[PDB]
Amino acid sequence: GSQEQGMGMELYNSSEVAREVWDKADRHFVNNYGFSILDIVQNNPNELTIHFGGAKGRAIRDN
Amino acid sequence: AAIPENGNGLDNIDSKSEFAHRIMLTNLLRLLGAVKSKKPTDTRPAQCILPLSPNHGTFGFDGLYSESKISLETLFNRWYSEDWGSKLTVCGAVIGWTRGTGLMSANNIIAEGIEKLGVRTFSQKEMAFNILGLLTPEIVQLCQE
Repeated sequence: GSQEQGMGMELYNSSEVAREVWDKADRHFVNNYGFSILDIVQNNPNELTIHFGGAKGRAIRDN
Repeated sequence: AAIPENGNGLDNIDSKSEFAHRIMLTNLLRLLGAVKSKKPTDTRPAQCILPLSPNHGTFGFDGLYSESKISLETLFNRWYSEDWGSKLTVCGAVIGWTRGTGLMSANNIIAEGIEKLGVRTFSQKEMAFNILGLLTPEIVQLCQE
């Protein structure tokens, strides 16, 4: 219902533990699905292209 | 990118030969490294089609051309040994006898004699077709592997 751009970023910048949570999630998303949830939340792009090249990219494609 | 250097042996490795070596090897590797440094993702590698030569000093009097071309072959090993395997993928095309090009324009007349032994000489269109064959999805995946 509420997914405004930049939500949780004040906590992200202020607290180390929130940074850890967001960093773990972003790393997993980048490695297994090919996008950065932090980028999505901070910038809110209209379109996002995922590339499946390479071994990691092919693993993402199989995911 | 090559500049034409000719008549330069070991005793005449001149400013032209040094500049040519920069273009063909040093700034080539710098271009590849710059592309790597500016690549943000590990899932979209760039296939570097390296114009390797089969004649490493076989003809001589070519300045540092053979040095540059054989130095380009280290990228095959450095793909494994460095942290840019997922960013760049090496596809070394050992280009053969190409007709009409400056490097062998003086040997077009002997191209037929070369071919008479059951050997193939290539026109520019044929070479382009062959090198574009290295950009097929299958060879792209193979380079990525």
